[PDB]
Order: sequence, then C-alpha cells, then structure tokens
Amino acid sequence: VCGFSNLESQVLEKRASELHQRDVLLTELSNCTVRLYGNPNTLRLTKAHSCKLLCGPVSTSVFLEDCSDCVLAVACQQLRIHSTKDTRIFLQVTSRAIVEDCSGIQFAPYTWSYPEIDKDFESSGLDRSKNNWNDVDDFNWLARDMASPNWSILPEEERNIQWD
Amino acid sequence: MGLLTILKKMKQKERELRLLMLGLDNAGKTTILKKFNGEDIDTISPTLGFNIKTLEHRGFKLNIWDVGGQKSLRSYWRNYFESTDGLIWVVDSADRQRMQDCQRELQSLLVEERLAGATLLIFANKQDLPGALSSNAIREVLELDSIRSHHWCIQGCSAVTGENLLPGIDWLLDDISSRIFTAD
Amino acid sequence: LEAFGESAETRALLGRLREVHGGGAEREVALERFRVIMDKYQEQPHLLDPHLEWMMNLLLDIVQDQTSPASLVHLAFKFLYIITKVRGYKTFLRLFPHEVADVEPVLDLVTIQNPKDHEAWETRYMLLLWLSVTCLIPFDFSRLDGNLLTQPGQARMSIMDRILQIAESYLIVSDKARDAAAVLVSRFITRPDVKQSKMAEFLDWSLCNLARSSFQTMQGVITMDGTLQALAQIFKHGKREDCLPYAATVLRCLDGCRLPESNQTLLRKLGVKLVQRLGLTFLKPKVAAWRYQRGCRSL
Ligand SMILES: Nc1nc2c(ncn2[C@@H]2O[C@H](COP(=O)(O)OP(=O)(O)O)[C@@H](O)[C@H]2O)c(=O)[nH]1
Ligand SMILES: [Mg+2]
Repeated sequence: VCGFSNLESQVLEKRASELHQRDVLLTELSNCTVRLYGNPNTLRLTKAHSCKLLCGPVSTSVFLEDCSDCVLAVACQQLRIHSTKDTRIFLQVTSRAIVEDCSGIQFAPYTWSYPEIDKDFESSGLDRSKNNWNDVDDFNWLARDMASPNWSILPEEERNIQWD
Repeated sequence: MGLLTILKKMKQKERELRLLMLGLDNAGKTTILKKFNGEDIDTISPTLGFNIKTLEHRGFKLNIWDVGGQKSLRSYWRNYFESTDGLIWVVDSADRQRMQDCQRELQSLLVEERLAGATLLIFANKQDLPGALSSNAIREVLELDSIRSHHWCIQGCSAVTGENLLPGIDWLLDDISSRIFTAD
Repeated sequence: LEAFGESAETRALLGRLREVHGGGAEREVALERFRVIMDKYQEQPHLLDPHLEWMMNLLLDIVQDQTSPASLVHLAFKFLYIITKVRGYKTFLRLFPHEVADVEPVLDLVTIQNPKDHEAWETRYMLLLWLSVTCLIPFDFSRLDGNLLTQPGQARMSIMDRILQIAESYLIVSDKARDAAAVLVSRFITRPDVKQSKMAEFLDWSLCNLARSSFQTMQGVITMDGTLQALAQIFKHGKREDCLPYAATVLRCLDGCRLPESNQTLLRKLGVKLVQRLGLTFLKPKVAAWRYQRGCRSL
C-alpha cells in the first residue's frame, strides 16, 4: 500500500499525483498530522493515537480501527469504524456510516476544502447532493425508540476547530 | 406417494440451487451481487444483517444469500449452512494485513458438517488496484492446495467493471451439474 | 397455461381491498374471484414467481399502515395466506422482509391477536411465519432490547422471552397456527443466543408435556402433536453436537408415550420421524464418494 507508518511528531502530506485511484494504508501513528490533497480510492487508518488526518474525496470506503483521540475529515461512500473511543469525524457520506464497538463518537458535517477540491470531487464519481452524516447505524445498539449511546452529534459551538 | 409425484418433486427440487456468499467485511460481496444482477453500484450500503436475491441463469433458479462479514455476524453464519450447494468466498486483494485472519476464516468453513458436499468458488475481488495481490499470492497465502474434500477454483474479478464474473458462475453451475442430485 | 394473463384484473382486485372491507357484500365476491383466479396455477405455481414479489409489496404496504383498520389488515392476511398455499410458504416467506427494524413491529402485531377468533385465523397463521423470517438475522435479541429497566418497578420483557412464550402458547392450539409455531421453533430455539438461554427450559417443558398428556382426550393429543413437531424441527434444523446431549432423554420419553399402540396415525408418524432425527444425531453425516462418476444432475 502507499502510505506512512511507524512515525512520531511527523506532519506528512501528499499531492493528487501520488493519491489518484491508489489504495492508502496508515499504521502506528502518534501525534502526527497527515494532509492528502487528492482522491485516494480506499483509505485504512489503523492504530492511530492523537492524529489529525485531512484527506480529500475517497471514491469507495474509509476503514478505521484502534483509533482514539483522533480528528478525521474525509468524504467517501461508506465509513467503517471498529474499536474507536472519542474521535470526532467531519463526514460527507453518499451511502451510510456504521460503527462497531465504539463509544463517544461525535459526527459533524464536512467543511474542509482546498483550491483544487473541485477537480478532485469529479475524480471520486461521488454525488455532492448526498450527505447522510446524521444517520449512522450501530451494530451493538439496535433499538427502535432509544438512541445509540455510542455516537452523537457535535454541537455547533464545538465545530469551529482549528485546521492548522 | 407414487413414483410420478416423487419424480415430479425431484425434478422441481433439481431446478433450485443455493449459493451462499461469505467473506470478510469490506470485501465487495454486495457490490458483486449487484453487478451480477445489473443494478446500480453508486448506491450500495453495507448489509446490517443479510440480504437475499433470486434470479434465473441458464434455466437454473439461483438463490443468493449475501451475509455480512462483520465480527459479530460470523457467529451467526451457521444459520445459513442448511441446504447449501455452493459457497462463494470473496477475498479482498488489497486487504493484505488481515489476510491471516481471512485464511483462518475460510479454513474453519471447510471442516463443517452441512457444508461437506458443496462446490467452492473463491473470487479475488479488487484486482485492478495498485497493491492488489495476484491470484497465486492469494492461493499460497490461504493454502488452497491443502483443500481436498471440496472442489475449489480461484478466479480474480472486479465488480467495479464487471469482469470475470460470468465465468465463475458458469464454472460453479458446471461443477454442480457434474454430480448427481438426490432428494432426502 | 404459459404466463400470467390476468395481471390487470389481479392488480385491480388487490387495489380494491380498501373499499370492500367494511360491508361483506363486496368482500366475499372479491375473495371468491381471487381464489378462482389463483386456483388455475395450483399445478404450475412456478409461473407466478415473477408476480409474487410485487403482489407481496402491495399486500405488505396495507398491513404496515397504522391507519389500516383490523378488518382491512385481516383482509390483506387472507390474500397472503391464499398466495402462500398457492405458490408455497418455503418460496414465499423467503422474499418477505428480513431487516432488523422489522423485528419489533411484527412481534407487536402478534401480541394483539385473539386466539379465540376463528373469523381471522389467517391473520394469526401467516403472521407467525413472518416472525420466523425475522430470526434469520445475525444479531442477538439483547442488542435489540437495549435497556429493559427503563420503567419504575415493572420491568420490560425481552424479545426472546416474548417469542418463547408465544411459541409455547401456540404449539397447543387446534388451528393451523400451531404448525406455524413449529416453523418459529426451527428459527428461534436453533439461534446461537436463544439456544444458550432457551434450550434446557424448552426441552424440560416439552418432556413434561409429553409425560402428562393422554392420546384419549382431544387436548392432550394436540399438545403431544405440537411437542413432537417442535422436537422434530429442533432435531432437523438444529446442530448435532448441541442436540446429541439430549437424544437419549428424548428417545426414552418417546418410547414411554407408547405411541406404536395408539389408533392415532399422525402421532405414530411424528414419533417415527422424531425417532430417525434423534438417531441421525448419534452418527456424523457421510458424503457419497460415488458421485462425480455415475451420472449428471439432470437427464
Ligand atoms: N476498487 C474497488 N472497490 C470495490 C470493488 N468491489 C467493491 N468495492 C468497494 O468496496 C466497498 C465494500 O463493498 P461492499 O459491497 O459494501 O462489500 P461488503 O459489504 O463487504 O459485502 C464498497 O465501497 C465497494 O464500492 C472493486 O472491484 N474495486
Ligand atoms: Mg454487503
């Protein structure tokens, strides 16, 4: 896979030339800030601890595992999350986000953008007129009336987080 | 029951088959099932349980049961082993770290009792990706040569473009028609 | 015949159930016409496969509506049972809804049914089958229940206990709904979580019912038949290593029911059937080594 791994206090970055239709994989990252300015086909963020990932549109799926105190902001068709506690996500899903063995997730809209984001959304074959971020399913909680205590929405007064 | 009705029931049951689709999550089972039928791929969502579909191919009534490959769902796979004529095991080529986990999963599915006599078609999905393992790589990492109680056959494909999907079902049907079918 | 020719007529008849449910003057004629049109495909039910998916969607949208009266929902349950007996429940219930969200609503309907209402038995039957379809979900009932201690004092009953009570109450009725319960027994007691919490209990109750029932009274016979059907379904759709630890105890109670001396032909058949399922629990399945070399699947 094309991605970084086993880094600390490293602010990584990529361009559309090395991100286009290429599966990406992150593993063992602590206190790092990645910035992918392209349209990666798939994305896999595993073993993340105090990491800020700002990726452009993702044509297929985004998988997250063993993440804690992370700040994600990526658009895709599906978002799979496994074992994640306290991790904000500015998500723009064209289908549905699912969560499993999670607790304390905060979902909010997507507001990140770069000068070339327009030519990168055209490469994702995604539909900009579809955003179901406020409708996530829980595998551990499948009730009818009661809500899922493992994920909620972030208040509007906590959504102005610094992007630097 | 006379012989005429028995033969009629046998012929009716012979025109029905079962193709259980299994595999790890995020592999592309729903995508393959939708591409084989001709539906849209831009509007597909992960299965929160299991989906069922029925179609007709070469006169045979094919009933596909796409089960979710989530961790909390594998324990319930046993609820879909009754009357299984074919097992479509999907494997993601790009998924290289969890391969070991995908090898243990396919290995235990072979020591079952109800799934003893049933064809095996392994689809290496996501072959058009840069870091997509080849067919030989997936065949050697999962140890397919050790299999001897089931008729297996690896074959890559790509649901995003619908490639190498008809050959797999054709081979499955040819293998199913090669053996005798008797009622119970 | 070759194909379905009465398409527009059937569509209009199905779209007329919302104006022929109050008075029975135009309710009986519609049912008679539907039965006469469906009986023509009794010998060729395969010719209805491409029409039994859209007819079930129209029939489900009426019963799923909360503003659909009792008389209107019961009319939609009779047509569904007719279609089932025409085509086949095995091929008809497979296409019914099977999502997770359909687990709590359907069950609730089963709770608002009067077993002493012979004028709507078709509602109690088909409904049960639909429930058996919602036990093919790969999740647990504890996850759907969530928190049961939400009310003060009076605790909420879990879905597993409700299903178990419903099954125990309907395996001992005279009507066609007992049979449906046997379907739920093969879809509920065979689950991974239900078996862990509803297998010892369900097998102790069945043994007690078999031990204190006579084949000389009308009720006792019904209870014995229901228990035998449930045991046969458990041993058929159940595992061999979960059901083998109970096959000696069951065999004994079956032999004690002195059925081979009863003048009840259906009890003897159920006893023989339960005797072959228990027996096949003592031996591992083998595979015909002689296949792939003595004939094709067809001719
Ligand atoms: N690149 C690529 N992605 C695919 C392919 N097939 C499926 N996918 C994507 O992989 C993701 C997982 O697919 P999905 O059908 O939900 O798989 P399942 O839910 O595990 O059975 C989806 O976003 C699909 O669009 C393929 O051949 N190539
Ligand atoms: Mg799926």
